[PDB]
Amino acid sequence: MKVIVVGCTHAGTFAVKQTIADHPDADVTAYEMNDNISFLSCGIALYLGKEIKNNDPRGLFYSSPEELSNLGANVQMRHQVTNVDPETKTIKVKDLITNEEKTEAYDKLIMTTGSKPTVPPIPGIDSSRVYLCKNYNDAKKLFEEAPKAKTITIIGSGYIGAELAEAYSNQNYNVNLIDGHERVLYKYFDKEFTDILAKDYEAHGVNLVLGSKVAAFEEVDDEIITKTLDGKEIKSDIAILCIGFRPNTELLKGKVAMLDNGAIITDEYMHSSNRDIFAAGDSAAVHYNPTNSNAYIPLATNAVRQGRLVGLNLTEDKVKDMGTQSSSGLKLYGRTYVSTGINTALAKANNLKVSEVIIADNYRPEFMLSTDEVLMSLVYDPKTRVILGGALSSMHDVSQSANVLSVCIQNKNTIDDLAMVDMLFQPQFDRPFNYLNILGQAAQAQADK
Amino acid sequence: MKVIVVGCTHAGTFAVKQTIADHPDADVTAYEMNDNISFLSCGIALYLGKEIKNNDPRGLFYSSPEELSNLGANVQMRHQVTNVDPETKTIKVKDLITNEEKTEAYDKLIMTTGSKPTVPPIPGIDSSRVYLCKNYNDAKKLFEEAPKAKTITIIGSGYIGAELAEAYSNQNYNVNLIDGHERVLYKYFDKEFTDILAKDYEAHGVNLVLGSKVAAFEEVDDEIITKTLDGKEIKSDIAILCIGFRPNTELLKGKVAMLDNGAIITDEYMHSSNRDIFAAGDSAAVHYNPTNSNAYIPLATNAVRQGRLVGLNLTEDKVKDMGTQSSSGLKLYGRTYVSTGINTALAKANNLKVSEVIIADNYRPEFMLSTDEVLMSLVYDPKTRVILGGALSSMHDVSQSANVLSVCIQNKNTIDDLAMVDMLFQPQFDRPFNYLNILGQAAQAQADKAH
Ligand SMILES: Cc1cc2nc3c(=O)[nH]c(=O)nc-3n(C[C@H](O)[C@H](O)[C@H](O)COP(=O)(O)OP(=O)(O)OC[C@H]3O[C@@H](n4cnc5c(N)ncnc54)[C@H](O)[C@@H]3O)c2cc1C
Ligand SMILES: Cc1cc2nc3c(=O)[nH]c(=O)nc-3n(C[C@H](O)[C@H](O)[C@H](O)COP(=O)(O)OP(=O)(O)OC[C@H]3O[C@@H](n4cnc5c(N)ncnc54)[C@H](O)[C@@H]3O)c2cc1C
Ligand SMILES: Nc1ncnc2c1ncn2[C@@H]1O[C@H](COP(=O)(O)OP(=O)(O)O)[C@@H](O)[C@H]1O
Ligand SMILES: Nc1ncnc2c1ncn2[C@@H]1O[C@H](COP(=O)(O)OP(=O)(O)O)[C@@H](O)[C@H]1O
Repeated sequence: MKVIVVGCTHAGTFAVKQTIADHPDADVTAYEMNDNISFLSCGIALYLGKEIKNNDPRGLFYSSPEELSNLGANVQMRHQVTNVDPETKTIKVKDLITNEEKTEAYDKLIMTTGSKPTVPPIPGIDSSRVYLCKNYNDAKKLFEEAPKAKTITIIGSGYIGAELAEAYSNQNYNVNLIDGHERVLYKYFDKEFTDILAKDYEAHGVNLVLGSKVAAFEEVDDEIITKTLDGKEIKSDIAILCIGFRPNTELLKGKVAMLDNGAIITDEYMHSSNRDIFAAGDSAAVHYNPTNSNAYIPLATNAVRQGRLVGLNLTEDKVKDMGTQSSSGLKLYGRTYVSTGINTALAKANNLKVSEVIIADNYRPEFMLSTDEVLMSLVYDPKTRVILGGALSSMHDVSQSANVLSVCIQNKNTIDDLAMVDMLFQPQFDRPFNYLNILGQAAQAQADK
Repeated sequence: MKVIVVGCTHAGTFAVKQTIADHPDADVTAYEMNDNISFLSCGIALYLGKEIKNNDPRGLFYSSPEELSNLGANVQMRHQVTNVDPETKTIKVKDLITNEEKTEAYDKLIMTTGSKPTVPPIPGIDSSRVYLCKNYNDAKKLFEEAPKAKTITIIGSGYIGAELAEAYSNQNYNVNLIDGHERVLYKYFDKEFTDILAKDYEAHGVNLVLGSKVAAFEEVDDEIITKTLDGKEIKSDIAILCIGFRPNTELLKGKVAMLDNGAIITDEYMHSSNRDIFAAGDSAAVHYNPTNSNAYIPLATNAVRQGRLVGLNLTEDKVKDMGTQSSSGLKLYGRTYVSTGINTALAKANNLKVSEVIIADNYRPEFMLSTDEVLMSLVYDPKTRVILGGALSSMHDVSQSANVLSVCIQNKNTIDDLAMVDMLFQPQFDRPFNYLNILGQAAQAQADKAH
């Protein structure tokens, strides 16, 4: 059977490998419009920060055309799919070097076209001093342009802009970080967490320009100035846009069911509204467990799992999607910040009524020769007491705790469950009750009044 | 109503505090045979290893007679409960300073009498150069007296013995570690984990004397010679016995339902077979989730949980025990070793049929400036694919991953759930799939091939 995979980074690479693994009757073709596949975008900030082995971006690839071709896939780089017609099971594809366009049939189509960076329709985006940050070629451009810059402006303080700002400030660039929200990582963490980060930014010489969106760029002399709606004008050698992503799904607009942003809605086996077209990764919606609904959560975690499920379910509905909790994290200036599920910002934006407790405790006993404060939040349903989300931050790497809370959320466990569930004690690791147990107990006490 | 707590370390302290917080009409008396309460025995190896603040063991106490008295408890230290008579609801109590005995009534009795050290009738075990290691007074004695020794022998390589060998090996004593098993931590971790620990012991000068039990001790001059069955004679200045514990439960032998070893069987609200006598901690059996049955898992985690449940359930059946998974861990020479649930050694002892996979992966990508291998095992039920246990070890602190597996066991999650459940990705922490996901995927691959 003929299987065509459109796009080959995280989701497409996994879909190809799992398909070939489980269906030796599959003749697979991958179309990718870039001149590369299988590049780890999630390593870009460490690469630009000069914090990967030998500063060598070859180590950020987890596959290659030769590897996939030896599995037996027909890998066609610099090829752009320009049409999909679900009713006839055909696509049109353009060779980008020769401009030659061909229509071809498929038995199954896998839409792993991901997302593109959001580029706001404002003056100056065409400047050679404005940089995107999504893919290998973007990364290479930034890494090569670094020696010619001493001042960088980063627009957008989501996960990517937060990491870049840290990465450039640790190399003694002058850094400006600009966002329309009044806090960094506004949608991602409570104020008690982002206040800590802001303090660290200012201690490392980062100029935080918060509360007004960028309205324009203007290239003048060997610099660009970034201009906010409220009148500020910020000069740098270069500027980097980090204001999010949108599903790359124009090919299927009006043809399969989608969220308002274009994310392809799928059943539990990764089929779109058309049975022979699968979607996975940043092209697709996820089943979000905390609100039992479809959501857009463009993370590599979802790309690899969705890609895997496409391969598993290619011919048969064999393995249901477990859904996801938006588990994510970062480490900035040595401090870990992790979260899973819902937070109070996202609850307010969606008119959900939730409860939350915020507590701080040393992760292990004070009699130890060292310990560190862990700041913790737990978000739960006031009526069912089911856990809906949580977040932790410490100088100690508490990241694996977000995975504990993710499993709680997956099983719809309550604050009462978390309060008492067995967790190991040894003073090198924790107090007799683990800090997650203590968090649950604090939520219980709040709920009981 | 009159509440009597017998024994006051982990379980008894939690029981007293929770009881008083939830039951203003409880009139609590606490009897403790020792001259101290509320000491953290789980801190002794760090104290003895000079790895706590100011090497001050007062920092290991989580309560005090003054604190419990201010809450309204009548704290009676150096008092031993010598009899419990359910038929009259009375106990007998000896004052250990004066030898006087008095009888009193109870409405509720809370048996938090814990465990006592196993001491077999091995000849010479009585010697003044043989030390126990259970409580504050044992620890204080070792802290005072070990510096006089050049060579320390540790008998028993379970959790305590292993910790003590590490602690003393880092202060440049000669250390012998003796055990009847062929591997350190035999009961607790697979060989793949314990081979690593053994070489670390050896590289820090610890002499491992494995495979033969101690048969006799002999005191000669100012030394003690420990003699194994196989003919080895191990000379040292002192010996420390770390060969386990048993329930301290003679007061109720023949009076309430127990396991063969004396552990008091309770219902989900911590009642013994006698409605007005509760049990919590090392005196009690746990509800062990992996086998869905009663077991003896003497850990602080169970003591604090069971003590809390006694206080919550003192007058009304309010909160059910969720049971436990035997989650435990050590950090030895900077390496984390953690476990939850069943292991293959334990299954093989109880005739349980399980499957297990063991894999090793770097915890985070190889392009990072550094990463560390994490060695991992997962035990699961071949018929239901349900997770029954797991273990991890790494130079990176992967301890909280054992708690992820604990929560999976709690919920009877399968290897297939573990393979795909959402866990975060950032290259500072892990690969796109977390090492635990990778573990579940390995278990899936094994289970699928074997049919
Ligand atoms: C800088 C950065 C840091 C990130 N950090 C993290 C992190 O730490 N953890 C985490 O979990 N996630 C992180 N993310 C998100 C994560 O990288 C994405 O969710 C993931 O890359 C999505 O993978 P994908 O395969 O769905 O899509 P994409 O990576 O978007 O790849 C889609 C591919 O499809 C190709 N394509 C598109 N249209 C066509 C067409 N018409 N014809 C042919 N080919 C086409 C594109 O060229 C591209 O190669 C980060 C993202 C970025 C940009
Ligand atoms: C050295 C060591 C290290 C350990 N490490 C860990 C670890 O890292 N993590 C973990 O989870 N667990 C660990 N444990 C186990 C943990 O300490 C025990 O599970 C816990 O102490 C048991 O608490 P308890 O209150 O049940 O009993 P116990 O601490 O044994 O206390 C019972 C009390 O009852 C008193 N008593 C007994 N009989 C009478 C009587 N008749 N009258 C009056 N008083 C009486 C005793 O004097 C004692 O004070 C360790 C144990 C030791 C000894
Ligand atoms: N025009 C703009 N000027 C400044 N900030 C903007 C602008 N447009 C969007 N943003 C900000 O960019 C961020 C969007 O990034 P986000 O998608 O949430 O994270 P990430 O890009 O790392 O996935 C938000 O904090 C938002 O306020
Ligand atoms: N006579 C003996 N000689 C040497 N080792 C012994 C002897 N008796 C018991 N042991 C060992 O003592 C160890 C006790 O450890 P265990 O009870 O399982 O953990 P813990 O440190 O909590 O006490 C066991 O490995 C057992 O082999």
